[PDB]
Amino acid sequence: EVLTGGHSVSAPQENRIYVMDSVFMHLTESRVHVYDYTNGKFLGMVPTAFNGHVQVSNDGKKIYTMTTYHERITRGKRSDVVEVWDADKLTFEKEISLPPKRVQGLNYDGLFRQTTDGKFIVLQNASPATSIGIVDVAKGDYVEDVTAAAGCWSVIPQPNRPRSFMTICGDGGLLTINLGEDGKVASQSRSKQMFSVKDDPIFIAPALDKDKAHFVSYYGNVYSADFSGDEVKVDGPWSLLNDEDKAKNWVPGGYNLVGLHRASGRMYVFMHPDGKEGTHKFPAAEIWVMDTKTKQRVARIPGRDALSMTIDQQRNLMLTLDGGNVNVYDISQPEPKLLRTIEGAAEASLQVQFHPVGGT
Amino acid sequence: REVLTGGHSVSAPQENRIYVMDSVFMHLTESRVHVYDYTNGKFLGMVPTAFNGHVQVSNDGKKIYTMTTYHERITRGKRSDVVEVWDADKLTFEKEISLPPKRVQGLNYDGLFRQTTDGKFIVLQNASPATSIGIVDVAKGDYVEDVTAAAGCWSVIPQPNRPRSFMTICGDGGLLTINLGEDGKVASQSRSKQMFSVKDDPIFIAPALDKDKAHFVSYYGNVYSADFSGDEVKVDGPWSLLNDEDKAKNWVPGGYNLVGLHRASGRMYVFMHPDGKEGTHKFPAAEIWVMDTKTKQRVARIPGRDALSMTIDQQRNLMLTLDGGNVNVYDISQPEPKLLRTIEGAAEASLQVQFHPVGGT
Amino acid sequence: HISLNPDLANEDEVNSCDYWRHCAVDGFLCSCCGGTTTTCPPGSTPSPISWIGTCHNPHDGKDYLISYHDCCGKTACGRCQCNTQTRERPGYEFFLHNDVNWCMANENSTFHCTTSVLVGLA
Amino acid sequence: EVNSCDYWRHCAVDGFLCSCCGGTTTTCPPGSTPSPISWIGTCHNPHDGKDYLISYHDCCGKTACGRCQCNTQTRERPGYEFFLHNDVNWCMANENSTFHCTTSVLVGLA
Ligand SMILES: *C(=O)Cc1ccccc1
Ligand SMILES: *C(=O)Cc1ccccc1
Repeated sequence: EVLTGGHSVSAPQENRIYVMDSVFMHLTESRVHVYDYTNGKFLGMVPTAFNGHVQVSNDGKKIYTMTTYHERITRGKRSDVVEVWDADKLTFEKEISLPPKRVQGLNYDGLFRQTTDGKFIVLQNASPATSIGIVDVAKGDYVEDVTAAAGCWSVIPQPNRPRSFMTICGDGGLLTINLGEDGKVASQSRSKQMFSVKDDPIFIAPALDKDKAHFVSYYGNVYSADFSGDEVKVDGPWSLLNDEDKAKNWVPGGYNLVGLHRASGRMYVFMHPDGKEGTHKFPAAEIWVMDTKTKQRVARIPGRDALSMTIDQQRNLMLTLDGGNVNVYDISQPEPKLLRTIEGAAEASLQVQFHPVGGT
Repeated sequence: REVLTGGHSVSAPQENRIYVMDSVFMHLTESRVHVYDYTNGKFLGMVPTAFNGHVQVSNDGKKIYTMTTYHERITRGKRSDVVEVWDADKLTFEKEISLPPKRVQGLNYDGLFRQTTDGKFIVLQNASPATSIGIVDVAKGDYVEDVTAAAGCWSVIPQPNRPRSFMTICGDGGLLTINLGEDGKVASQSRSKQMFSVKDDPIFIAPALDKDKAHFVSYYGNVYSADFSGDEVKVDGPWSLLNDEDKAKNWVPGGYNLVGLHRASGRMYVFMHPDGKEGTHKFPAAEIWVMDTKTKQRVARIPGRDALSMTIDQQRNLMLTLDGGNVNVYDISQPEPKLLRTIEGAAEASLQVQFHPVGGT
Repeated sequence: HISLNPDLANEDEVNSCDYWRHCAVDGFLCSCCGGTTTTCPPGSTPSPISWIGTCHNPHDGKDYLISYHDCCGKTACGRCQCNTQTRERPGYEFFLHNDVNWCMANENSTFHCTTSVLVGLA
Repeated sequence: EVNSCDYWRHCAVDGFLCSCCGGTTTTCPPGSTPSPISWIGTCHNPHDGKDYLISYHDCCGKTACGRCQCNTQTRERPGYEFFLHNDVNWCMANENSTFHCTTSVLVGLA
């Protein structure tokens, strides 16, 4: 026999999920674990150094990572980068230099995203002053720094426009940025106030539809942003809670804690009882399934102490993640059905993502 | 009210300190040294050591020496193998000494990263995979040159009775002695007669080291010795660790840094387990046996606490043992060791613990 | 007032995630890492910036501003990990937020441990 | 059965089985690089009762796989018999020496 390299991942792209393992206990050796969700098989991994972030290109061909190096790890010159990796060979292809202020923090989706057309990577900076950075994928270059987003946080792409995204700002409204084909800001707009920052703060994680986004609050309310037009229209609150729910102090909790099934308008939310100040990152006692049209709950199921989730629209799936284990659910009907659990997919992960199949 | 400050020294005095080399094999690029107070189990600090670090303390007790490998982008880019000099009390980085890109990458046996008795040279194992011994001039902050004469040999056993001499174990079953000049180059060398049969009775590399001799145990429970009191090294052995009852239950040694010598008494300490056969030479200790190397009899046996590695402090009459994660402290001032405490969770994956040197001149 | 002076208190109390001033810690307590509540372990560097929490002191009944400075430039301490979230808010209220690395502006941003510096009455 | 440390071919593995890491007994996981050098074990085949030479080439240049860790030592010897020895990183001569996982390549009859 002869040992060979150069091999591709053994399962088709449509089977693949990406578990971002922060390895917080040894955060300089964070990595992405690649799994087959259909059978739980480990397929490969991508090393991501100190506190890596990850996403897959919208066309499915590449994996993008974002990380920080230093010449001698704990001393020497800092290099913040985006890396482009081949999705099938899981090999490094190119490094894109960033200014030394890419966000270092837990793996919320909105810290490292891309435009709908896949031509620009859109990432959060903190120095600790905040701005949004734009990377031109074709050119392999950092091309724009959106300082207009100072005092805002996270990136919510608009799926109905090629190069537009929103961010949540300290005034309780949303700033929308429309990039030109060169990756520079072509226009921008600010919504009216959506939520009271002091009285009803929202979780940053969107339940994202094609032309609107919903957000849940620390106290179990829902706010919506409609971007069917150039100007974003905001509304809410409506409450996730009925009177019985309120009596037991049910509130949302988690990190990447919501999801939307676009075909039905069902929104999924991690919830727990006995809510009070300080419980907003508690593991799910339950997943609630909300009809966003009628603004009423339709189902509730055990939460399996999950903290983060993600949705695949075309196969009608939801993954949930408790830090170490990934649960696979069929959401083709209003009540989710648990298909399997992948044990030990990570040591410290708060983010899982499907390989894209929808193209650009 | 309050203000956060840095720049502080380690809270406990040097004589209280031990160094647990945590390989963190599950995340081997973030290996580190954990510094503990052995008198109370308090965590005192740490030194980061990147990929598969090795560690030792300077003989004079002032500095910590580490050895490690970096690459420009960790898993790609240019390789830099280095020795680093750290201040022992502030646990801060002071100096990087460049090595050729072939320092040994491997588990933390003492003999892979040592120093001459006079403290003037660091002496380390290279493998490219061709083996040589590397010499670092501490005063100059420089790599001297490969000791190529040690090709086909392994590990460094310093001679405590000479300022800049050491031995290594060779594939012929003998020992090569290297005597350095004041500049760190080889001044002279000599090769002993065969000490052990490589095929029939292989020895563990871990020495039980005295001032002018060293003992080694074998896979099958035999003991070999090398006397370097004289001009050249005189070898002898085997004698057996085992009596008939021992032999009947197939007791053999097992572990990594698995032996120690209490020099004042001549007592040798060794991890042992029953039901020995091919493949059990790294099994955790069922017991520790205490051997009188003059009478060649066992004088004590105690529970092993699944230990794999040990170290001895001659100055305080202590033995530490280590099972991979937990450190046991023993008083060895009498033939039977007495267990003082266990430090739980000192490491995730450590095969080497060391005292901060006290005295030793 | 021992409740305001952790160095005088029981080490086991101060090294607990339930200690009153640790009410918005996401990290390893520096007091379990060879430092104290207000000093970095040897060879780790204070962060000039921090998230801030408001914590209630049950001993004297008053509320205090706490600044959660990190110690930086050494790899993860790994001891006494806490994830407490009293009054913590998301990144659009950035200096109340603890899911970011407050070592982010240090000469070396590697996160070692986090502590709780008493600033004053809230 | 190939993912178990007790599988006969893994008789001197000190590392992570590549077959648990997105590879196989004889192929590296995607994006990890074979080592040109290795330690060798002699392992007993429980079917035909003969001993075989197994070459433990590593896969290198990615961080630790972390799955199916084994530490078996049949006929393993110390560093003075260097190519029988498994307490060293057999990725040591690769372009990137970071250890990912260990393969178990059948060479032939011992
Ligand atoms: C606080 O600074 C600890 C931390 C580090 C990195 C990410 C999140 C939190
Ligand atoms: C085999 O190469 C695994 C290994 C790596 C590093 C040190 C020891 C063993």
